Amino acid sequence: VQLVQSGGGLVRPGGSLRLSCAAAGFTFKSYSMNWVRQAPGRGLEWVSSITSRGGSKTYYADVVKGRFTVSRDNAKQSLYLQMNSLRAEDTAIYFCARSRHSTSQPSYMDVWGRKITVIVSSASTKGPSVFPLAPGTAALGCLVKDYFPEPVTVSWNSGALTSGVHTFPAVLQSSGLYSLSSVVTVPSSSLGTQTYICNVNHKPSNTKVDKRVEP
Amino acid sequence: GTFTWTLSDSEGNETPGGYCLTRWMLIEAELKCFGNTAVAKCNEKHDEEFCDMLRLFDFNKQAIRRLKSIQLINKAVNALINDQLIMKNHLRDIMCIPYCNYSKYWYLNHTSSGRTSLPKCWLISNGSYLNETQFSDDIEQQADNMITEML
Amino acid sequence: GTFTWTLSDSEGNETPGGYCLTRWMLIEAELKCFGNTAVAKCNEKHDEEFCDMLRLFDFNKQAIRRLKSIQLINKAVNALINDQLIMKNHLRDIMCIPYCNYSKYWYLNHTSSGRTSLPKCWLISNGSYLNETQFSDDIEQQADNMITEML
Amino acid sequence: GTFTWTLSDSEGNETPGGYCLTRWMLIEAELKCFGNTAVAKCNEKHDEEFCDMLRLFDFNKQAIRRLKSIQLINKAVNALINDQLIMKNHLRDIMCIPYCNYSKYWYLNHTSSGRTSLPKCWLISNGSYLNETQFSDDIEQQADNMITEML
Amino acid sequence: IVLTQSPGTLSLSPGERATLSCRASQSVISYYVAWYQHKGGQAPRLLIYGASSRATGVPDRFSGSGSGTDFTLTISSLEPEDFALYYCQYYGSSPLWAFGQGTKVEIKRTVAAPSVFIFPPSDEQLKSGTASVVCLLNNFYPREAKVQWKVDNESVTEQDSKDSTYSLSSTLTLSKADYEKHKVYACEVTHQGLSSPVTKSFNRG
Amino acid sequence: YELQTLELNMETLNMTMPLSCTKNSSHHYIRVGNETGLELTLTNTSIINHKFCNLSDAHKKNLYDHALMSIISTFHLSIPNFNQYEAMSCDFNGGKISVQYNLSVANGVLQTFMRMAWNWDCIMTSYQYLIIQNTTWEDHCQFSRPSPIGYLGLL
Amino acid sequence: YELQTLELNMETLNMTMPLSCTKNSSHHYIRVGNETGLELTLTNTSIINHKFCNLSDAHKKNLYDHALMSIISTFHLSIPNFNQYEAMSCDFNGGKISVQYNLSVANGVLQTFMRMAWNWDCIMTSYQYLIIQNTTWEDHCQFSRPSPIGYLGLL
Ligand SMILES: *[C@@H]1O[C@H](CO)[C@@H](O[C@@H]2O[C@H](CO)[C@@H](O)[C@H](O)[C@H]2NC(C)=O)[C@H](O)[C@H]1NC(C)=O
Ligand SMILES: *[C@@H]1O[C@H](CO)[C@@H](O[C@@H]2O[C@H](CO)[C@@H](O)[C@H](O)[C@H]2NC(C)=O)[C@H](O)[C@H]1NC(C)=O
Ligand SMILES: *[C@@H]1O[C@H](CO)[C@@H](O[C@@H]2O[C@H](CO)[C@@H](O)[C@H](O)[C@H]2NC(C)=O)[C@H](O)[C@H]1NC(C)=O
Ligand SMILES: *[C@@H]1O[C@H](CO)[C@@H](O)[C@H](O)[C@H]1NC(C)=O
Ligand SMILES: *[C@@H]1O[C@H](CO)[C@@H](O)[C@H](O)[C@H]1NC(C)=O
Ligand SMILES: *[C@@H]1O[C@H](CO)[C@@H](O)[C@H](O)[C@H]1NC(C)=O
Ligand SMILES: *[C@@H]1O[C@H](CO)[C@@H](O)[C@H](O)[C@H]1NC(C)=O
Ligand SMILES: *[C@@H]1O[C@H](CO)[C@@H](O)[C@H](O)[C@H]1NC(C)=O
Ligand SMILES: *[C@@H]1O[C@H](CO)[C@@H](O)[C@H](O)[C@H]1NC(C)=O
Ligand SMILES: *[C@@H]1O[C@H](CO)[C@@H](O)[C@H](O)[C@H]1NC(C)=O
Ligand SMILES: *[C@@H]1O[C@H](CO)[C@@H](O)[C@H](O)[C@H]1NC(C)=O
Ligand SMILES: *[C@@H]1O[C@H](CO)[C@@H](O)[C@H](O)[C@H]1NC(C)=O
Ligand SMILES: *[C@@H]1O[C@H](CO)[C@@H](O)[C@H](O)[C@H]1NC(C)=O
Ligand SMILES: *[C@@H]1O[C@H](CO)[C@@H](O)[C@H](O)[C@H]1NC(C)=O
Ligand SMILES: *[C@@H]1O[C@H](CO)[C@@H](O)[C@H](O)[C@H]1NC(C)=O
Ligand SMILES: *[C@@H]1O[C@H](CO)[C@@H](O)[C@H](O)[C@H]1NC(C)=O
Ligand SMILES: *[C@@H]1O[C@H](CO)[C@@H](O)[C@H](O)[C@H]1NC(C)=O
Repeated sequence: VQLVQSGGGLVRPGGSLRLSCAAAGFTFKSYSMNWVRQAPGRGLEWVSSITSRGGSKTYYADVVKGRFTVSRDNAKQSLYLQMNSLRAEDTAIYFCARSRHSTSQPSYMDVWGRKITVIVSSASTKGPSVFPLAPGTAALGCLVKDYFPEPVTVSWNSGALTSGVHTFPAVLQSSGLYSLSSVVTVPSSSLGTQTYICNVNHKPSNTKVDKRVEP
Repeated sequence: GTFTWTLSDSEGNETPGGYCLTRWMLIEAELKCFGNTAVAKCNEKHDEEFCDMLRLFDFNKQAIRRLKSIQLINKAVNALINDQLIMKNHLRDIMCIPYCNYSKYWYLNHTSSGRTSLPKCWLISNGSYLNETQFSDDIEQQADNMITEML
Repeated sequence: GTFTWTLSDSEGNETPGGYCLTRWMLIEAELKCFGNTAVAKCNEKHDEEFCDMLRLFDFNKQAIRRLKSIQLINKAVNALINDQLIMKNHLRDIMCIPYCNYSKYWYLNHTSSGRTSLPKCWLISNGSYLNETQFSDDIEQQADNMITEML
Repeated sequence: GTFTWTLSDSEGNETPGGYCLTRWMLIEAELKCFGNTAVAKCNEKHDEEFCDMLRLFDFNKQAIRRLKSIQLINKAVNALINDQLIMKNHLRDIMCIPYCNYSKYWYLNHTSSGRTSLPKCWLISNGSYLNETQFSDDIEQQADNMITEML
Repeated sequence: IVLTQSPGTLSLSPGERATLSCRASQSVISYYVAWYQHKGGQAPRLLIYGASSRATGVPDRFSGSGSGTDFTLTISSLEPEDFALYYCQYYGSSPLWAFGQGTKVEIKRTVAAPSVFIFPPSDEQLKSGTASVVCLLNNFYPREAKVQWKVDNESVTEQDSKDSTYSLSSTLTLSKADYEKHKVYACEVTHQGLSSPVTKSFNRG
Repeated sequence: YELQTLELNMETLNMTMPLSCTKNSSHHYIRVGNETGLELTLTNTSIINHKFCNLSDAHKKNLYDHALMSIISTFHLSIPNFNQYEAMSCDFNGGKISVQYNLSVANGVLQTFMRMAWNWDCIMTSYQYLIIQNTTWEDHCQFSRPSPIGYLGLL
Repeated sequence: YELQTLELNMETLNMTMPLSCTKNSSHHYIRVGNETGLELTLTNTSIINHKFCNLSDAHKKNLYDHALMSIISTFHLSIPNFNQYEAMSCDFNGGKISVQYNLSVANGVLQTFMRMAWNWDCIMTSYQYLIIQNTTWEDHCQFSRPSPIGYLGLL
C-alpha cells in the first residue's frame, strides 16, 4: 500500500503554506501519522505527529513549536499541515508517513510517501551568467554564477562529450543565490581539436544561453 | 477448566450489582466503586486481568469472615484464576517484550456520569514503566466504544 | 480446557436444533421438548448446570448405542463436564451458603408460544430445599429477558 | 484453563487486525491473507478448529526469530491449544463418525468484497474424504450469516 | 535523549562483516528501536523494526543486537547497493521521535594523487560584478583534505560508482575594488597521502 | 457466494514441535530437529535379545541427545498401567537407540499407536514386537502429509 | 472522557495466600500468615556440612510448622528434570529450617526463582549456593511491592 500526495515549493518569507498528504489503499482511521523533514546535509527532524481517529493528542517538535498546525480529515482522508510565518530555516524536503502505536506492534514508519521540496527566498528567478575556465592531461570548465535554487541543465558541446565530466551541486551562499561549476578533463591531444560550447538551459524563465568558449 | 466464582455485591450499593473497592486495598487512594455494567463484562471474557484480582479479593473477604492454613487455595486455585495468563506473561517476559506485573492498572472515567471502563493493567519492561504515548491508540480505541456505548 | 461436545439432534423435531428428554429419563413426568432457541445458549456459557447434564445424557446415548468397562468416561470426563462447577458448589456448601446439587431444576413455560428458558437449578441448604419466595427476584429477573426476547 | 495468546499482526496490512498467511506453509498456493472481521471471531469461540493452527504458526514465527530445544512448547502447549478438541475428535473417530484431521479447510469466499468467513474443516472417515453435497446445509448455513453481516 | 552513531563514516569493501553502533543516555526500552536506510532518490526504507527482528522485504545480511545504552547493527556480507545513510531511532522520551545524526559506509582503496588546477578571472568579468578564482582538485582519496588560501604566504559531488574517488572546488571571491590591492595569491591543499604540502599560486597578469 | 478450499503445509513447524506421518500400520515415523528421525516398527521378529535394561543411567550417563529421549519418555509414561515384569527392554550402546516391546496389556500400546500417528476394546494385532529405532531422512511421509497433532494431544 | 490510574495493595491478602517480594537480584522474601518469614538467597558460601539428610522424618517429626513446609515442598517438586541423586543439603535439627544446594542442572532452579519472583538458555549465574532461611518481620518488601501471583504461577 502506498500514499500519494503533492505540495510544497517556493514561497516568499512571511507567507502561509499548506501541505496535503492524501491516503488511499488502507483503513485510514486506525493509524497514527507523522510529518518529518530533512534539511540539506543533516539528519531527519521531527515536524509533527497526530494520533488515531480521535484528533485528540497532538505533539510538535521542540524547536518549531507554535508556527505549525497539524490536522487530519477522515472524510477526505487527508493530512493537513498548515504553516504560518515562514522562516529561513524551513528549506528542506518533507515526508508524510504513517505508523501504529500499541502493545503488540513495535513502533516503525513503514508506508512512507514522496519527498516534497520546500524553499523560501526573497528575490525571484534571475538568469545566471556563464563564465569560461579554459586552461599530459588538462581540464576546462564552465561556471554559472548568480543562480536560482531551481535546477538547471548545463552541457558540454551539446552532449557530444559525456566522459570525464563533473558537475558540482549547488552549495550554501552568502548573497542568496546559488551557483555551480562543471569541469571536463581531456589529454593534451584533444586540445584545439573539437569545438567546445557551454550550454545552459534553466526552466524558470526558460533561459537557454549557449556560449561558444574559444580563444 | 474455567473460573466459576461470582461477585457478592454490597449493602449500600446504588445498583443491584457491581463491586466497590474500599480504602484498605489501595495505595494513596480512597474507596472507589465501579458500575454494575462494567463488572458485567468480567463473566464473559477470558482475556482480562482486573476481574481476576476482584475474584481473589472476594474469595479472601468470604474466607476471613465465614471461616475461623493454606489448603483452602490449593483446593481452589483453579476456580478463581486462569493459569494461562501467568504463563502468557511469563512467555512475554522471557522474549524481552512488554508484559504486565499485576500491580497497577489504567482505566477511563467520565467526568459527569461516572460510567467507567474495565481497567487493563499497566505494562512494564525490565524494571521500567511505560509512558502514556507508547500505547496511545489503546487509550483511544476503548474511547471509541464509549460512543458505541451510547447506542 | 473447555467442554467441546455437541448435540446429536432428533428425528421428529420441529427445528433442527434442540434436545427432547424421554419419559424414562424423568420422575413422575412425561417427555419434554426444549426449543432450539433456548438450547442455543449452552455453547456460549460456563456457569450452567443443565447443559452439563444434557452433555452427559448425549454421551450415554451414543455409548450405549454405537458400542458394545468405565475408562471411556475416565478419558472423556474433561470433555463432557466442567469440574470447576463441582468445586464451586462444594465450596459454597462447606462455607454454609445455599447451593445447587444437580437434582431438580426450574424453568419458565410460555403456554401459547411454547418457547422456554434455560433451567437454572434449584438450591438446597443442609437437607432443606429452598422455598419459592426466597429467590423471588431471580424468577422475575429472567422474566425481563422474555421482554428482550420480543425484539 | 483457556488459551490466552494474541495475534501478532504484520507490517503493510490493509487493516490493523487480520492475519496474512505466507506461501511457505501452503500447498499449491501463494501467500493468502484474511480479513480482520473474520479474525475477530477467534478470540470468542472455543469449538473452532482453525484458529489453533494460526496460533501455532504465530508461536513458531515468533520463536524462530527472537531466540537462538523443545521444552518451550512443553511449557506453552496449554496456553497455545485446547487438548479437548483432540480428545473430542478422538472419541468421535473411535465411534466411527466423520471427523476433522486438521489437514484441509473450506471457507466461503466472496468474489468482490473478499470478506472471507472463518473456515471450518473438511472431515474424513477411514481414509476417504467427503463430497460437497454431504454437508450441503453447512455450506449454506454460514451463507446465512454473511447475509446478516450486511446488517 | 542524546542519541549518536559511531563511527562517523565507515570504509569497507565487500566480503567481510561490519558493525555500526548507536548510543543513548537515558535508559532504553529495546522494543521501540528502529533502524532505517536512506538512499539517494528513493524514499527511506524500514531496515529493522524491533531490537533484533526482520522486515518483510529485507535480505538476510542484516542483524541487530544490544541492550542498555548500546546498539550494534551487524552486516555479515555486503552488496553493490548497500552504501547509503543509516539511522537508529527511539520512540518516546523527548521528543517523541529521536532520530539519529548520521552514518555513511564507503569503499576502501589505496591512496591516490589529486590533479590540481587553478583558474583566475578574465578581462570580461568586469561585467561580472565581483571577481572569483577557482582552485580545483580532482580524483583524490581519501576524504581527509584541507584547503586554505594565502596572501603573501566549498563544493563536493558524490562518490561515483565507476571510479569511487572524490572532487573538490574552492571559489574564492573578492570585491572589484578590493582586488587591486595585491598581485600574488596562493591556494594550498593538504591530505594524508602527501605529507609534504603542495601550494599553487598565481600572479595578477 | 463462491466456495474454496485450502490445505495447510505443516512442514514449516519443523523444530518448534515434533512431527509424525504414516506409511502403513507396520511402522510410524517421528521427526525432530533438522534431521533426527525415529521409526516405530511392528514386526513378528526380534532384532535384540538382551535381558536387562534400565532407565536411570540412560539419563545419568548424560552423553546422549537430550532432545530425543523426551518422546520415548512420554511414550513410556502415557501407556495406561504396566505389568510388573519388564517385558520391554532397551539398549543404547554405541550411541544408537533401540527400544523393544514384546507384545506377545496390548490395549494401552495400541491406543498409544492410535494417538501418536492419529470399537474401544482390547483387540490386539497379529504382530508380536515393537522396535523403536534411529533412522535416516529417506521418506516416510507420502500417503498422508505429516501433522503435529500426533504429539500435541498426548503431552 | 478523562484518564486515571489506580494501584492495588496486595498486603491485605495476607493469610489466605503466600506473598513474595524482591530486594535485589539475589534476594527474595516469602511471607505467610502474619509473622513467619522465609529468605531465598543466592550466596557464594556454604553453611551446612551434613551430607546425610532424609525428608521422611521431616514430616514424620510433626513438631514443625505444617503451614510452611508446603511451600518448600512445592519448590523442590516444581523444578524439572531433577535427578534425585545427591547434593540435597537439607537440615532441620532443633526445629530450625535450612536448605541449600550446589549450582556447580542449575537451569531449572534458576527458572524456578525467575517464576517465583518476577534468552531462556542454560544461564549460569556466578553464585554457587541457594540459601533457605527463617527470618524476622523486617522491611524486605521495599524495592518492589509484594504480589501473590508469584506463588500462583508455580502452583
Ligand atoms: C525444516 O524446517 C525449515 C523451516 O521452515 C524448512 O526450511 C524452509 O523451507 C521452505 C520451503 O523450501 C522455505 O521457504 C523456507 O525459507 C525454509 N526456512 C528456513 C529457515 O530455511 C525445512 O524445509 C524443514 N526441513 C524439511 C526436511 O522439510
Ligand atoms: C496482615 O493482613 C491483615 C489483614 O488485611 C492486615 O490488617 C489490616 O491492616 C490494614 C492497614 O492498616 C487495616 O486497615 C485493616 O483494618 C487491618 N485488618 C485487620 C486488622 O483485620 C495486616 O496489616 C497485615 N500484616 C502484615 C504484616 O502484612
Ligand atoms: C542484596 O542486598 C542484600 C542486603 O542489602 C545483600 O546482602 C548481603 O549479604 C552479605 C553476605 O552474602 C552480607 O555480608 C552483607 O552484610 C549483606 N548486606 C549488604 C551487602 O548490604 C546482598 O548481597 C545484595 N545482593 C547482591 C547480589 O549483592
Ligand atoms: C470517576 O469520577 C467520579 C467523579 O470525579 C468519581 O466520583 C469516581 O470515583 C471516579 N471513578 C473512580 C473509579 O474513582
Ligand atoms: C410447556 O407448556 C406446553 C403447554 O402448556 C407443553 O406442551 C410443554 O410440554 C411445556 N414444556 C415442557 C418442557 O414440558
Ligand atoms: C416453605 O414454607 C413452609 C411452610 O409454609 C416452611 O416450613 C418452610 O420453611 C419454607 N421453606 C424454607 C426453605 O424455609
Ligand atoms: C477470495 O476471492 C477473491 C476473488 O474472487 C480473491 O481475490 C481473494 O484473494 C480470495 N480470498 C482469499 C482469502 O484467497
Ligand atoms: C535492564 O536494565 C538494566 C539497567 O538497570 C540494564 O543494565 C539491562 O541490560 C536491562 N536488561 C536486562 C535484560 O536486564
Ligand atoms: C517517559 O517520559 C519521560 C518524560 O517525563 C522521559 O523522561 C522518559 O525517558 C520516558 N520513557 C520511559 C520512562 O521509559
Ligand atoms: C510397510 O511398508 C514397509 C516398506 O518398507 C514394509 O517393509 C512393511 O513390510 C510394510 N508393512 C505392512 C504391514 O504393509
Ligand atoms: C542399570 O543398568 C546398568 C547396565 O548394566 C548397570 O550397570 C546399573 O547398575 C543399573 N542400575 C543403575 C541404578 O544404573
Ligand atoms: C542413530 O543415532 C545414533 C547416535 O550416535 C547412532 O549411534 C546410530 O548409529 C544411529 N542409527 C542409525 C544411523 O541407523
Ligand atoms: C516374548 O514373549 C513371548 C511370549 O509368547 C516369549 O515366548 C518370548 O520368549 C519373549 N521374548 C523374550 C523374553 O525375549
Ligand atoms: C505375525 O504372526 C501372525 C500370527 O502368528 C500373522 O497373522 C502375521 O501375518 C505375522 N506377521 C508377519 C509380518 O509375518
Ligand atoms: C525459624 O523457625 C524455626 C521453627 O521454630 C526455629 O527452630 C528457628 O530457630 C527459627 N530461626 C530463626 C532465625 O529465628
Ligand atoms: C557441593 O559439593 C561439594 C563436593 O564437591 C560438597 O563438599 C559440598 O558440601 C556441596 N554443597 C552443597 C550445598 O551441596
Ligand atoms: C562467586 O564466585 C564467582 C566465581 O568465582 C564470582 O564470579 C562471583 O563474583 C562470586 N560472587 C560473590 C563474590 O559475591
